[PDB]
Amino acid sequence: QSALTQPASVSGSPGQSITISCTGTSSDVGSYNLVSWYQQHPGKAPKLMIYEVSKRPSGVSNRFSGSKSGNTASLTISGLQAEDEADYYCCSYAGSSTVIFGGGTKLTVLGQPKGAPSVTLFPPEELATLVCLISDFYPGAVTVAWKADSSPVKAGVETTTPSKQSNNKYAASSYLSLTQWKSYSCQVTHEGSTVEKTV
Amino acid sequence: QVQLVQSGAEVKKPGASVKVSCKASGYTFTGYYMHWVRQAPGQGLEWMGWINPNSGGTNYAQKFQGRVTMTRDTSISTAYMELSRLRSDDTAVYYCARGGWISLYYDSSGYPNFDYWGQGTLVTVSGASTKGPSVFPLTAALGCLVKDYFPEPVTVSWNSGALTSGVHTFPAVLQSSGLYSLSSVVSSSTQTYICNVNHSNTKVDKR
Repeated sequence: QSALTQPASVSGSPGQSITISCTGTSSDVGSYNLVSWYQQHPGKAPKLMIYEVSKRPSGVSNRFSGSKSGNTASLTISGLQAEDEADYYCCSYAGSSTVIFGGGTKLTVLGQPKGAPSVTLFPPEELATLVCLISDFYPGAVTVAWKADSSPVKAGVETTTPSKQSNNKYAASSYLSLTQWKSYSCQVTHEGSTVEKTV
Repeated sequence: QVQLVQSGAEVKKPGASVKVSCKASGYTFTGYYMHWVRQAPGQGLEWMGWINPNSGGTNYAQKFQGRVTMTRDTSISTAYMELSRLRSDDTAVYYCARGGWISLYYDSSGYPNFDYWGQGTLVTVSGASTKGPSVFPLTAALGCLVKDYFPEPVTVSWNSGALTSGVHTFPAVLQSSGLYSLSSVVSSSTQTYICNVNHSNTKVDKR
């Protein structure tokens, strides 16, 4: 019941080829050719795009192919289109008559250059809640890490899903609710790059 | 043509139960495994288990073992999923999906090949009751922080509607308590800024 490991986000320009990885263990992905890929547009049910590692259901565009090497399966999308923008899930037989999904990958087809995130960290009558405000980022995926001084904190954290601003960029917020407050840092990483704010 | 049609959205309190139906048509119901997959808002797909509609045999994911029951009624080609002792994090869209062809001689229950899906059934689990928000103050950056309110939505303005440029009101976060929190943000100045907030019959004003 440990999900398959997928990239949180992947981005590409129209006409390019993109590859989404799905890493499992030798006891599922790598013991079987029972790996499937699903495309999900917001508000709709997932759709089978690839099954048995590399086979295509009829109706599915030939721009979608699949491959597997070791414990890692890969979905490749060629000649990227705007509509290919969606969430993608790998899925494998997990042994013992069970099924396991990957964590999911957001595919973004760039209609604008990747930008920012701008991070505003507020340390705030209430004297405890630390507030990490994230805005104007594209593509719309970020992960948030909190630090007390130079040591991690993962407890008491609530983060929003990214939401779309009018300028087709994204906004999000992460909350750190505390008692201990008497420096702190909010670390947001976007497209492998980390943006850091300290108070 | 294969159709999977699920029951309508459900609203429940913690501790209660929900039972979602999945009516199959366009194929022989007893010939294929039926799977259940759920998806919490903004989160990933999560396999729950399968049922053999021909035999009534089930398996369930470890995580739901003890809480979930999958049943079927072959006379009306309908499968059921009942989740008990609901918690706030059971809030999700629940999907039924047709899996592999049922064979004696091969166990195809674990084939992750879901060719047809139900439209999904939202069930929202919340024990929270109506509560008014608390409002707190946060190139120069400014804003106010509004903690622990319920339910959606709230309308926030600054200087009673006078300011719009550079103004940003963030979407609420849903906490594990069942409560929402957001922030709205917009030195040079010789200025009074008030964020005017409307909800609980709540109207507050804050610099």
